[PDB]
Amino acid sequence: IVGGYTCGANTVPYQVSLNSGYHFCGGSLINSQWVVSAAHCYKSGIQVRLGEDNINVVEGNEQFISASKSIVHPSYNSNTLNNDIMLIKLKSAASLNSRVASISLPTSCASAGTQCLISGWGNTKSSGTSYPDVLKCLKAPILSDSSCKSAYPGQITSNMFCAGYLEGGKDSCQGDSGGPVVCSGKLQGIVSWGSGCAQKNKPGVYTKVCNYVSWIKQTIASN
Ligand SMILES: *[O-]C1=C(C2=[C][C]=[C][C]=[C]2)[C]=[C][C]=C1C1=NC2=[C]C(C([N])=[N+])=C(Cl)[C]=C2[N]1
Ligand SMILES: [Ca+2]
Ligand SMILES: [Cl-]
Repeated sequence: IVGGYTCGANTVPYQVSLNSGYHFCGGSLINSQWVVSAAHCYKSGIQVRLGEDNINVVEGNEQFISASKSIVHPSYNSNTLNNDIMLIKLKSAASLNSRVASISLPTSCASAGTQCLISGWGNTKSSGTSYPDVLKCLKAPILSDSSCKSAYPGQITSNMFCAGYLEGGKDSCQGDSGGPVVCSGKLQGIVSWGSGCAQKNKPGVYTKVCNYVSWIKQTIASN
């Protein structure tokens, strides 16, 4: 997260770190046994780390659980990143409490101007790499479809939306991918891609979760 602030330990109880010996992507807990992340964060040997704040120190509240299976969306297109969503089932259910809680799936899509909270352990520099130890937060609004398409002509599908600041300076970045964009307490986006980080007129693009609720529910119900 570039230009964001320290969330404060466990104030984002649904945030998870996907770990394969280092933190590589974020995710969101949606029930005690499933996490939603982005398709391009897929890999084998994933350990989901819940209740984290400093990812380099065991401070207490952490729950480390192995993924039993990862389900990348069947129509995921690695070239366009269209349908960039993945569900991860945990080997055992997580013990939920105040520090580890799930976030709700939306019932409707959000409108432009909605203010949302984006978090993660991704890079904090737009020019260079500086990864933080604790979780960072950023409040950012959803942009209009016209501004998003004007910024990324030909690359935005109906399963994507832009959120951010066109002036640059504040944005999500590498390491944040797969994590949550929460608006009014509902998970509305998944950090997916963008041109650089915090560059002027190049906001972040997020997977539009409202378009996948039936798919998430049907898939969870059959697995
Ligand atoms: O997410 C990544 C990755 C990556 C993806 C999956 C596993 C390991 C690494 C590599 C390089 C860049 C990114 C990335 N940059 C970036 C920028 C923005 C942005 N400008 N807002 C967003 Cl939303 C998402 C990502 N991911
Ligand atoms: Ca820790
Ligand atoms: Cl277009």
